[PDB]
Amino acid sequence: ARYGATSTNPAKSASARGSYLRVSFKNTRETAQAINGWELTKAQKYLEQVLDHQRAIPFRR
Amino acid sequence: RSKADRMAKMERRERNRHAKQGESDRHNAVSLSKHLFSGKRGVGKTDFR
Amino acid sequence: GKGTPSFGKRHNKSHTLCNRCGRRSFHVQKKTCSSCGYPAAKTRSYNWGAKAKRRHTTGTGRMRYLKHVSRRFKNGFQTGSASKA
Amino acid sequence: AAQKSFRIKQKMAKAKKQNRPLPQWIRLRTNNTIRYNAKRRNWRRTKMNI
Amino acid sequence: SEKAGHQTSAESWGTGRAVARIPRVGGGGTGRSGQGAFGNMCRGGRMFAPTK
RNA sequence: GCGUUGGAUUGUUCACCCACUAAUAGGGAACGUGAGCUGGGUUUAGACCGUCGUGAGACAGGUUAGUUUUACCCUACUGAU
RNA sequence: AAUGGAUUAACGAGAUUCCCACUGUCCCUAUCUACUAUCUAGCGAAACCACAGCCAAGGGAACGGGCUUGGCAGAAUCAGCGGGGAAAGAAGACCCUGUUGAGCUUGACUCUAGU
RNA sequence: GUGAACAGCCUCUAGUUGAUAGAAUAAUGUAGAUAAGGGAAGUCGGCAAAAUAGAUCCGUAACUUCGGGAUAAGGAUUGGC
RNA sequence: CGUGGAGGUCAGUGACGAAGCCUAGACCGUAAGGUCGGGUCGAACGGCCUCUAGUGCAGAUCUUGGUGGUAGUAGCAAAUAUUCAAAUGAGAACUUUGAAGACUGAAGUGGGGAAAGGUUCCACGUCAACAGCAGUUGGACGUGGGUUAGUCGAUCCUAAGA
RNA sequence: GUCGAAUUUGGGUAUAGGGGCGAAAGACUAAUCGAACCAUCUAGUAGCUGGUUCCUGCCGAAGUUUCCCUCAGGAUAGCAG
RNA sequence: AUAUUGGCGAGAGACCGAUAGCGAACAAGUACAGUGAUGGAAAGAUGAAAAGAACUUUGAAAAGAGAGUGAAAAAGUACGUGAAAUUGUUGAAAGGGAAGGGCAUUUGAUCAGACA
Repeated sequence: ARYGATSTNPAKSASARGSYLRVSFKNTRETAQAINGWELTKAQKYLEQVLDHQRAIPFRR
Repeated sequence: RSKADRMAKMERRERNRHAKQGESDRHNAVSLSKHLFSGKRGVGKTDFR
Repeated sequence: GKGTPSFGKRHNKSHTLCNRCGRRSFHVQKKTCSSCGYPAAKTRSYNWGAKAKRRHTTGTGRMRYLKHVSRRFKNGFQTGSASKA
Repeated sequence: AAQKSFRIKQKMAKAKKQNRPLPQWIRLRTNNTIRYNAKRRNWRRTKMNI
Repeated sequence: SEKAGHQTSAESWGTGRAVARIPRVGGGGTGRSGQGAFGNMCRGGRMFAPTK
């Protein structure tokens, strides 16, 4: 448990986590802001075009 | 055994975070070495290239 | 020249395992151990070495015989056997 | 060194039998504060000095 | 204790750029070496005015 | 406004010729310009000759040999979205 | 003038001057290749850091990124660059002090093994 | 095998095919080159590069401790059948 | 005014929540600081009259530990060089076989040893960490297997010397 | 540069800190040498540098005298509580 | 009668409470460094009791989500409480070559007391 500051109805919501994942931190932030607030089925088509060099993840910070 | 084989993986985690390559890698590093910091190297024969 | 290429030539031991103390300090060319005074009769110790005696005085070993001396005194160095009262 | 003494070979035997991880049944005992073998030795890492 | 804190063989290094003058524990390999000693502010040192 | 050089002898600027040219004007910018270059000369430790000293050594002095090595940072500037 | 002086064949990674041969050292710059730099996937440090970053003038620990009066001033940034940031390698190799040393010398003082 | 040769280049036995890779081909670099005409005018200074190079025949100066100098210098030549 | 311990007292407070901590919520004092509410937390602790000290930190190129900007940047450019299919697997520029291209070119990137190392040799299993990319592979991790002498050495002899 | 010897090198052994060893540079003696490293005396001494931890109230200075191997400091007088 | 930082057995404290006290509350003169003489750390705390998370579902796997044990998973063998530097996400505000500060008020948010 113990999620971040969330404002939603916990009945109609699922969730997932990953701990201790050996990635880069600065890359996983920018690829998570690029997908935030999107429709989920548009999100999964989006990430499959990132691997094919069609649409790119923007780096903001 | 599944009680005992999971505890060998609980008790391994502290060495893996310090990237110890085993239970026999106990390489203790000096806090400060002498030959980097103790010297005044002026005109003349110097302490390295 | 005097550093990392001259450290490649180091493959001849000066000291080996001692029989009295087992310390790897028995110097070969002198036939004498620099830590435990061997083969002289007196074990090497000095009063400038304060930690040097705390590593090698009594009680650090097993004490195969001294650990029973303070018990045999308290009964009075008695002989014979028990009674079965 | 392939021409070793028996005084030298007698100490490699003790170094081989100390070269083992901790037994899995000592994990389970009462008031076990022993977790990992800490005097464990590798040949690549730490020389044992004869 | 009358010898508490002095069970150490430290020595000053000298006047470089990136180091102070507090006498440092000589030796190597242990991770205690290269640390401060004999000071009242040093970790592992004696206190000021050891009580009698 | 525009233009004021090419060479010859010493680390050398100092000091002075040769020829061309329309003319070979004078200065400043930490006696512009070493984290641009140069180490030629300026300042260690080696060594010789000369003077002085009983001596270690110093020189009125001469000759030769010789280690300081970023830039990826913000600004400036030249370019680019 | 064996504190050694004059001479000289041969030899020298020793010091200096010139002549032929030769050539992008130069007049005067041009071009080609490899590997970098550059862009991407994975991996991913260090020096340094009071606070930080646009200039002119004035005063001023004697030559301002900040003070005072002016000129100005539009987000976010990529590749070059070496003017400045008294950027950085050295509580300075330079010069004075201390009733601080060490090494070396002599009919300095006080002694000492030896003879 | 070439060759005076255990030089250098190429292959058989035996052994590896490991060293972060992809895409582009700006500057400035690092390593290696070629340049018309002139030929040290460059520079503290011919630094660096270029030129000479193996072998056979001819030829070879001052100087000298007679041994050297000497590969002195300078020329003619080099395949295949 | 505040901190650690001491004697006294308030028959002080407390598992119906003591101490600690967080708190652009409130109150008192010029100020050192004191008090209250809310949040978390789980076992002790405060007022006052006095007694004692190892008692108040921003600095000492302070000491030990922890973390930043720099920065997803410098970089990972010596030793001529890799490529196609298949197998295995969740996943292959890197593993195995085959096909092909090259090198060390025998003063080897070959085959044996002395010094030194001490199980690295070999098999089965197997990938969290390590191999500055990767990994199903390994000198890594887990469990085992393995070194056979009248003739080779040591043992014996003497050298400089101890 | 030198490359048949004043050559190069393995193992054995000898010399140990005011000592060794040196075809001589004050060289070398375990990344340390114009006197090795280790521990103790030791918390050596500094007339020199740096730091010194809570608040408010009241009063509030001196760079001058004479003496000192005294001139980056003391003793005395003055000023202050 | 007097001496005692050693040995052996006991009793204590206006002493220290894990950077403190011996170097060592822990497999400490241990790990590790050095040819050698010698040098020498770091590291205590789940709960009353392991009752240490059966089973289901997604995933190659670690794990995730459910479920469940307990007074509590805001205690899950990275475990009592869990501060700061530093960082993520959500909400509010500002931003023409720094930022922060003093006096004064507007605008926004937020909040205590009292009327008898």
